[PDB]
Formats: sequence, structure tokens, C-alpha cells
Amino acid sequence: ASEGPALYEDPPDQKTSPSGKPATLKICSWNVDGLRAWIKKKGLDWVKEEAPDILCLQETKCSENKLPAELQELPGLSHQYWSAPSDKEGYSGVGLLSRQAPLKVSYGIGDEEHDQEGRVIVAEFDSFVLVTAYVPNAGRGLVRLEYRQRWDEAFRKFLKGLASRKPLVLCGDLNVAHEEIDLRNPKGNKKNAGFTPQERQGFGELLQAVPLADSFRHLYPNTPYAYTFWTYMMNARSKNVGWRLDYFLLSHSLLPALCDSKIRSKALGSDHCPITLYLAL
Ligand SMILES: [Mn+2]
Repeated sequence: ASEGPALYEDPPDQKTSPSGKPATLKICSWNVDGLRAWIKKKGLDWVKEEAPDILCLQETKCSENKLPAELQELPGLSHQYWSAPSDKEGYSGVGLLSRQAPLKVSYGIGDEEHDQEGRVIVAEFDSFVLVTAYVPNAGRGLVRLEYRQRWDEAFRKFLKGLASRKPLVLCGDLNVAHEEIDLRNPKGNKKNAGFTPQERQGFGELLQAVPLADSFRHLYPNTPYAYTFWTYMMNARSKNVGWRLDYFLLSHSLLPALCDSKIRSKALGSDHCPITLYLAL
């Protein structure tokens, strides 16, 4: 095609806040493209090396009653919560695994229409509430784009609610590359899922309304070729022809506790790579 390799090297982990406070929380989020495939691909061994405090997973494709038994070889993340489509089938699904149990775990966004596909887990902790999300793809041919706009609004209002109570951290596959810098080929994707003006706009609305800051882009406003997903086809990863779909968005109040927002480009196991957040809470 038009694209050859574009180099990207994630900078070293900055593990102290701007006030010099060492990070006390490490959160890892990962679209795993199937819990069972991911595990087969050694996803868990990378999790152990990373040693996060909280691990959030998206697209587990796994019924909450058919969890791989390997998920018990994680003694460090022993508190495990799962949401999968209410029809009990093998698609979508998210996970949240935690060293410490949260004060409370909830599922969905309190909207029946939007709560049947196991897309959202809310884990409330002392100083903050963590949400992980697997946002509805707009669909091939954009046949799900109208629903996705419904989804975007409900979700945006629900999050706005949470944040009014506690500092918010939202992470996961938000199924949109916000701006042109967020994907390798903006020009050819303006009509495809992930880069419609509708989706880009909803991400923008999400940021101002809650409000939320894009942790990675706040720290690296001018850094290009930083992606978290590459299609399996066309040898895309190897050419770094990708999209940034995975994010950590923070309440502005958490910005002084932001140490770094990382993209683990080399970590294999899915068509997305892990992202990792360091906070000094
Ligand atoms: Mn997938």
C-alpha cells in the first residue's frame, strides 16, 4: 500500500509524579482478542513480568461460567471479576483482576439497552473508581454506527455521574482513534469503524463533558506512530500500520498523580498490545 515501517519506541517508564511521588498503582489494560486464544499465546506470562496491581481485559469472548482454569495461576491478581454478554454466548466480554478487592464491583452502565453485552465493569476503590470498557464497534459497513452513537451518549452521562462522586480512571478498548495522529492512515479510514467523524466526535464530547484527560496524549501531545492495535492481516504490525484504540482517561484531578501512560508495543498475544498506567495515589 502507501505505508512502510514507521518507527515507534515507547519512552522509558516514568515512575514518579511531577511532584516526585513514586507510583503506588500500576494498571494494565489489554484487548486480548479471546481469553482462550490469548492464554494459548502466553499472554499470562507477560502479565506476570509486568506485575500490575490491576489488570483489565477486553474482548474475553468468554462466558463467565467458562473461565480458563489457567486464571488461577495468577496468585498476585486473585480478585477476579467478569462481565460477559447476558445471552451467555462467546463474544465481547471484559475482565478486571485486582491484587486488592475493591470496595464494590458493579457491572454495566445502568441502562438495560446497553447492558446486555458484557462491556463494562466498575471497580470502586478508596481514592478513585476504575471503569474498564469494551466499546461497541461501529460495525462493518457502519451498520452499528447509530447504536454506537446511542451507546456513546449513555456511557458519557453514566461516567459523568461516577466522576461527580470520586476521581475517575477509565481504561479499555474505546474503539475510536480520536485524532489524525492516532492512526497510521487517517485518509482512507474516515468512513470505517474507528475513525468516523461521529466516533471521533463522541470521544471529544466524552473528554469535555465528564471531563476526562487522555493520559497518553496529555504526556506526549506531539508523538506520532504510537498505536495499540494492528490488523492481523497485511503484515500491519510489522509495518506499524495501526490505530490507537486503547486509552487511560483520567479525571483532571488525577493529573498531578499521573506518572506515565505506556504502550507495550512489543508484548504479543493479541491484535492489540497492552497499555499500562502509573499513578502515585
Ligand atoms: Mn478482536
